[PDB]
Amino acid sequence: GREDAELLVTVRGGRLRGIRLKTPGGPVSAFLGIPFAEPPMGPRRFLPPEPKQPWSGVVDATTFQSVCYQYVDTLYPGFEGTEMWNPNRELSEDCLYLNVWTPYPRPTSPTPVLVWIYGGGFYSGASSLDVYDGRFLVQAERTVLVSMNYRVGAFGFLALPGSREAPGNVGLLDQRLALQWVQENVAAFGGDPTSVTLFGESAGAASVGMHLLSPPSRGLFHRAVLQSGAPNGPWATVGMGEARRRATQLAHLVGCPPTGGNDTELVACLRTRPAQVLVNHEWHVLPQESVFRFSFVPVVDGDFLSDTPEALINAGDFHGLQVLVGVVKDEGSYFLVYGAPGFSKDNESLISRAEFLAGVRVGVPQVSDLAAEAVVLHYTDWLHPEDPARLREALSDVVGDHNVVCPVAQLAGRLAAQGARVYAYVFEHRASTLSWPLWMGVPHGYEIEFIFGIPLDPSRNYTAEEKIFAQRLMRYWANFARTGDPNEPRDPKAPQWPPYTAGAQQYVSLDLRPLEVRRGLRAQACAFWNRFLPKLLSA
Amino acid sequence: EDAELLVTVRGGRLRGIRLKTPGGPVSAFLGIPFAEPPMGPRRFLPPEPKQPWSGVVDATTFQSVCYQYVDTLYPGFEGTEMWNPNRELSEDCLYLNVWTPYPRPTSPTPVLVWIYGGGFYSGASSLDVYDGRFLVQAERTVLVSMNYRVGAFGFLALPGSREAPGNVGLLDQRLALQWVQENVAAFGGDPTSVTLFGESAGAASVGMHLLSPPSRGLFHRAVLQSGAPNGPWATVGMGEARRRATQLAHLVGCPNDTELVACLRTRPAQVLVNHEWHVLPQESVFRFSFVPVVDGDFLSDTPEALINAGDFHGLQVLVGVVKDEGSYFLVYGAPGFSKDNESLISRAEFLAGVRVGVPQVSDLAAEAVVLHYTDWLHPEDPARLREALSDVVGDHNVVCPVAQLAGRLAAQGARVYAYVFEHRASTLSWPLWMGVPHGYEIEFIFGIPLDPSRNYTAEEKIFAQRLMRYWANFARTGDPNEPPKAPQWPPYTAGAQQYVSLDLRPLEVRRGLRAQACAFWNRFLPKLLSA
Ligand SMILES: *[C@@H]1O[C@H](CO[C@@H]2O[C@@H](C)[C@@H](O)[C@@H](O)[C@@H]2O)[C@@H](O[C@@H]2O[C@H](CO)[C@@H](O)[C@H](O)[C@H]2NC(C)=O)[C@H](O)[C@H]1NC(C)=O
Ligand SMILES: *[C@@H]1O[C@H](CO[C@@H]2O[C@@H](C)[C@@H](O)[C@@H](O)[C@@H]2O)[C@@H](O[C@@H]2O[C@H](CO)[C@@H](O)[C@H](O)[C@H]2NC(C)=O)[C@H](O)[C@H]1NC(C)=O
Ligand SMILES: NC(=O)c1cc[n+](COC[n+]2ccccc2/C=N/O)cc1
Ligand SMILES: NC(=O)c1cc[n+](COC[n+]2ccccc2/C=N/O)cc1
Ligand SMILES: *[C@@H]1O[C@H](CO)[C@@H](O)[C@H](O)[C@H]1NC(C)=O
Ligand SMILES: *[P@](C)(=O)O[C@H](C)C(C)(C)C
Ligand SMILES: *[P@](C)(=O)O[C@H](C)C(C)(C)C
Repeated sequence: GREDAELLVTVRGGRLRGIRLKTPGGPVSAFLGIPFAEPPMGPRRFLPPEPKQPWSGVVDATTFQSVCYQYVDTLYPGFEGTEMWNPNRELSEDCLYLNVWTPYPRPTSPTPVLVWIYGGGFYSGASSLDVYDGRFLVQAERTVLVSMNYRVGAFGFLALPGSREAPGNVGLLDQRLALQWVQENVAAFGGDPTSVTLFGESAGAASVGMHLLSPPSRGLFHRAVLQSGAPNGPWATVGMGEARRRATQLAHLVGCPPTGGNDTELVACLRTRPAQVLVNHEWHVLPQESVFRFSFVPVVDGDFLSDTPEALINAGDFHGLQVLVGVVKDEGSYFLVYGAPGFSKDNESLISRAEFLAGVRVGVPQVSDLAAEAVVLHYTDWLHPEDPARLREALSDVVGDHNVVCPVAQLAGRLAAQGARVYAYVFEHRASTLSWPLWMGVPHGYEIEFIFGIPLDPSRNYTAEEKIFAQRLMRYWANFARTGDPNEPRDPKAPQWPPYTAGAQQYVSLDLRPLEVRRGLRAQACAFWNRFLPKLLSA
Repeated sequence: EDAELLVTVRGGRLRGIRLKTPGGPVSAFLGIPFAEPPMGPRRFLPPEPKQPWSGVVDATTFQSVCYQYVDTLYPGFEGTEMWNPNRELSEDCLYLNVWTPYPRPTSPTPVLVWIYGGGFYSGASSLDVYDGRFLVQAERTVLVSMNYRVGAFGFLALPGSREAPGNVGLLDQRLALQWVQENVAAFGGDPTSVTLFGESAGAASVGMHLLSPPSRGLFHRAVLQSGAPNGPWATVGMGEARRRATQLAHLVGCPNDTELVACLRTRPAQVLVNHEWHVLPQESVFRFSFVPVVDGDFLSDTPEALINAGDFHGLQVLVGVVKDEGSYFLVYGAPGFSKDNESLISRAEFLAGVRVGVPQVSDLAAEAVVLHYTDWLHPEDPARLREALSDVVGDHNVVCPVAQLAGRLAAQGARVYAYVFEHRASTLSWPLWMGVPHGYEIEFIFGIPLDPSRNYTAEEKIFAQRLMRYWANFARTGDPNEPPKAPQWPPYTAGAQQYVSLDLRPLEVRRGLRAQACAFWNRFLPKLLSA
């Protein structure tokens, strides 16, 4: 024969050829590596994305395109638990491509669209990672799934505020441009541009929240899912002057200029540097040795973010909005092996009291001694001030509460109070295949594989109940995408997932057991982080 | 004539009185003068030793109560009147009391010295609840208690002035302790075995004698009940003492320290009492206008500083608290509280209550209190707020200062025994929501339940006897414990933090005197106020 028409689609820019993916449940059509911007190369480094200019002929969207230039983790080389996050395509600045999965055959009526935004501290990540494989969600729940690559590290987020040549936030604009692409083009794949649900994890979740808070993005989607991240986390944004300080120190460390001066001259010198040279020096600009702190991140400069995310969260009217938010059970453990004294994946990490107090300064960097003392007060058990196992769990809680749990809780409660229907979860199942040690519990990032249905992959060795569990979670996420309500339409018997409200603060546990409702996302701890500590930092 | 009731002490001769108890008689010598009356020109001055007398002093009845405010919040209510003066008020009040077995012991008997509480503004040794006859009969100790000057009369200070140097009420206690050293042997008491015990301001007083070298050679062991000398209420700085004494003068029509004290000395005692409470810098509970002053003399440094620097090897102390130290105080100022309803307060009242119960701190410090004591799963529940604010007041003022004293003394060489008193008296007239309130272990320590004319249960009498035995064991040996079989009371240490609960059940050993809450008060909040 000839050509597969289901695999042929015309978008505003030109024609595309896709590929038919086998899944355990049947075929899916995948359009992988669709260009959506001009390559941000050479003179276009650090600049906002330019829309992809139209093309003649057929573009093959048949495999994932390159990973945006980024650091590659070397802490445990060859270890599955870290390698799963590392680039699985070649690094290149030529990386602004998105992916579309759709049912085979293409839907007749408009189908709601899930749009994935990966995390990775804004310095890493890619849409090609095996655990963001969209084929299982699309087959199981008959949605359209979109994911995009966006620039990370200095390439996405180096900012010399006020400058035209490095305005900052261009990685967020990469995401915005892809969302505009979804609006203009998703119907051609059978998706509904009036039913678009963003969802992302860690920095992706923070990205999702920033699109909520930036009006030009807010009009591009209808619902949001924020997994283990929030735009108000202490790591997710930086002020203008500290952004400038980091950009300036980065340039200085790579010989630009031959410090400060003309912004045009400085960025021009930065543009002559090999991408890898920039990546090799990114961590050097951090004010102190820390965990959960990233050099180049969204900048609060009045443009993309008119105010800080907390301010915008407090001031916002969120009627008409449904949001699904949540955390894993042990948000903090993963980060401790990257700098906290006494921690390793390869032993029990039974730290001393002196190591705990040292880790508090690593986990809560750039706060006053008084503030550090307030942290030690809350997280020490004063009947057991020096018990190693309790100190290990307490430091894990410090990092997790500070960076994920309490930012998410503050977002959830404010949105609920101000007119949004919110649903909250804690993900509590520890995968049978997890390669991290037992003391880390359910670490940051390890709900994703279940949301995407990865246990359905024959090549993998999950249990049959984990496959049931994944199917349950895919159904929740897609129910929320379709209706703004994760609850399965007309099915009593099966326990209900209640909305999260600022008063009752109800959420559900996600594990192999049926839904269990509980109260308070670490309420006592998050009162310290969200109500008291900010007052101390003022005074 | 009963020769057992005739005693000669250094200043002359005394006639006592035989008292009855359900266990037999006791000899009592009540109203023994130990100082010259601190009247007229001697007001605000250190006490002077009583000059010798001829004849026989009548020592058969309690002497006058030192001038003091009389509580009026619930007139005629038993729970308040039991602390009010039960003899006439007079500045001529420096008398002490000796209770002794009958017949008087003929070999040296260990001595307990009782120092009453009352916020340094009130109290008397004549109160029914301090009646020494049951302890002396049951445990065969000599018991001494003294009256000391309270309020402005005892503690008004213009620091550096000699007309009103301050702390003279503490000097009243010291003089009585000197009197015990010189004269207790004439009653069968052993001056080499003197145990001080006291409650609230009396416990703070005990601790202060621990920390003042001239008092320290006058006793051997110490018992601190529901009080400590490092309590935020127990001492006052020089500048604030001078401000308070200066505002009292103005409030009573008086204008140089000499001319100021002179004018104060012309005023009827009741006039000073009437304005006493108005020199406090803000509306509060558990704060008292005229208290011991830190001025380098009696206390060479703050009690906190003195506690941290001290070598306490060879010291044994018994310390403890009641289950609900804060509840009693909430009806004297906390919005929404009353003994006559459930005191189910609002979140708003709770927050207002925090500034009453933790007065004179920054808003940030108050915020920190509100954070620690809010249940953020139930931020507005009235019952929890009532209990939380009682915890705030009780932890801040009693529990955590006592916990701090205990841990520092233990880690610096002392042998410490700690208790929580958890029995609610079947006769208690305060409401159920107050639990076991401040002060209501005393009647059990003094064996009042043994009084047949009172309405205690059979087990309550046995309980009182256990308590009297612990206390007198501690006085005799530095150790409240008895031969084994019975559950043992272990020493409190900074690490293990062990204490026993005292109730109708056998001793139960537990860990931590509100260690989580007391870390806040003892470790974090000082750092906050520094910044
Ligand atoms: C647990 O491991 C940490 C991390 O050390 C690494 O992993 C270990 C399994 C072992 O192979 C070490 O050699 C590795 O370097 C241990 O803390 C380190 O200790 C070494 C030497 O004592 C020191 O040079 C490092 O700086 C330490 N790392 C820190 C402080 O982050 C820790 O002692 C181990 N705990 C045990 C064995 O109980
Ligand atoms: C519980 O009582 C307090 C105390 O109020 C007094 O005692 C009561 C038993 C009753 O006799 C009241 O009339 C007395 O005023 C109540 O708090 C008072 O509330 C009134 C308003 O009615 C207010 O004007 C007073 O200022 C309040 N006093 C204080 C000290 O805050 C409280 O409302 C009662 N709780 C109830 C009724 O649930
Ligand atoms: N040399 C650098 O630019 C650099 C960049 C990022 N990090 C972050 O460290 C790794 N890490 C730290 C914490 C959690 C995950 C990971 C894995 N990233 O691939 C270190 C150095
Ligand atoms: N001399 C006075 O004017 C005066 C007024 C009030 N008080 C204290 O009475 C309140 N009170 C009485 C008994 C027990 C506790 C309390 C509260 N303390 O903060 C003492 C003196
Ligand atoms: C930087 O230098 C370029 C090169 O001539 C010039 O055009 C530009 O105006 C300069 N910018 C500033 C802010 O001085
Ligand atoms: P978040 C800090 O953006 O990223 C975590 C580490 C990851 C699992 C890589 C997405
Ligand atoms: P404390 C503050 O001295 O309390 C006294 C002893 C009482 C009258 C019992 C409240």
